[PDB]
Amino acid sequence: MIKQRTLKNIIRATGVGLHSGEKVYLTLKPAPVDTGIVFSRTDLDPVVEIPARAENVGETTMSTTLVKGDVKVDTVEHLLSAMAGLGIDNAYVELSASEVPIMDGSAGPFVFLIQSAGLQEQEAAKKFIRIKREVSVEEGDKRAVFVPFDGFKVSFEIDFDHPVFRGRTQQASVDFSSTSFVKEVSRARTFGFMRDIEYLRSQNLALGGSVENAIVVDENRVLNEDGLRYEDEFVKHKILDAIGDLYLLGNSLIGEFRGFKSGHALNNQLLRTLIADKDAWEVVTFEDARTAPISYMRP
Ligand SMILES: C[C@@](O)(C(F)F)[C@H](NC(=O)c1ccc(C#CC#CC2CC2)cc1)C(=O)NO
Ligand SMILES: [Zn+2]
Repeated sequence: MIKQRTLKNIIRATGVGLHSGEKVYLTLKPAPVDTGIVFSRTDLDPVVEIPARAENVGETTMSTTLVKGDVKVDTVEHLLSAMAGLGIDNAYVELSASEVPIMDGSAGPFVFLIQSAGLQEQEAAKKFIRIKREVSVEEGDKRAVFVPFDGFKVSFEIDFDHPVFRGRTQQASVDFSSTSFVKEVSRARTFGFMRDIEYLRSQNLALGGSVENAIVVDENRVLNEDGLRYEDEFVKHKILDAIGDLYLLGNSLIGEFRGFKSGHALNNQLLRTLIADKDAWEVVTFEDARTAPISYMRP
């Protein structure tokens, strides 16, 4: 039996918002069975809770944002990617400000803090969304597609005409029957281009960004003096983002995702189209883990 998982102990962390530049205190807490991931703005009275679900996604221009009325929770995809890769079904995410801390720009710090606290399996079947039919959305030259697949794999292809990508292709495929999310995906940092940052800051965006929490690229080079963690770190973060955006479905996926220059906006459009086309998916459990198409590491 593949059981639901929550946190064994609370996780506490402080950081800065990538776009707001605000200092934020973060607390992850255990949650009962079938709670899902629920964000909670504890700086407000009364506290405002936003379930990390596709129906609550607001603006998506920079990062994935959850909204409830006039209240927002910004930049959720990196923490949600850590949630998905670790198999965490239920948790409360308390924040003292509107944006999740960026940490080092990747999901690595979140993954380490969670695994240091430990996970707790719960006495209930883990629910999966199994893709039954192909579902694709396009807009312009961008495309995102779900494909039936007995497992979970993610492929992505970006097409930048930038010298930092000169040499090789900008494509990567990850199949978690062999790829380690922790070792090969979680540490890929977000990236920004120096030409955009001065404009972004003019619009009160990317205010917390620096070489401490992002790969900074000029017209030719990565400016971080210590370089990259992966040779293909850029596309690996696109895969990291997709895994986090996909977890807004509320359950782990049994299927294949393929992204072609897709972003947070098209990712959410794919989820909304999938959810609406109930012929294309179903909820499944596995009463015997030994016959499941996926497996999780020990809690
Ligand atoms: C990677 C992706 O482009 C992805 F969408 F492709 C997207 N990155 C961003 O938005 C983004 C990342 C970093 C900065 C920055 C800074 C700085 C600085 C100091 C030196 C002046 C700005 C924007 C993402 O990860 N969204 O979730
Ligand atoms: Zn990102």
